[PDB]
Amino acid sequence: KVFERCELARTLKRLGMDGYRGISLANWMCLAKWESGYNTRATNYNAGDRATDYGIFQINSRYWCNDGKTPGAVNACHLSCSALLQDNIADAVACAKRVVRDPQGIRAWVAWRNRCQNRDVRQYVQGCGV
Repeated sequence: KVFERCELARTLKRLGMDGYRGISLANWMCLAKWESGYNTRATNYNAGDRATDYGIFQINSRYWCNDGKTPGAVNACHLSCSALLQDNIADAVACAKRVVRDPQGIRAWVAWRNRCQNRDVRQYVQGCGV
């Protein structure tokens, strides 16, 4: 499913993402935007290392979910990567919360550093009523 901006904002808010581990809703919106464009079925295989990024948050199959074909994969979220491809993002959000519970936090995603860090990310939640 490809979420409309405000629809996603309200959904994430309801799932307890706003201010989770100090991460504001607008940063999460900036992350999903640049990682997948609010698309839940987005997948990206990295031929150089054999791991694939799944879903709206492009969560990695090496550390977070298990797809069975990634070498030395730890399944920290204890989920099948398939779960991060559903239209219902409840599992993707619970896994994303797991990821940021690590010391790096939201910095775990390079795209966040490139396009969200130190920027005016207000635009991502404007007019959504969250």
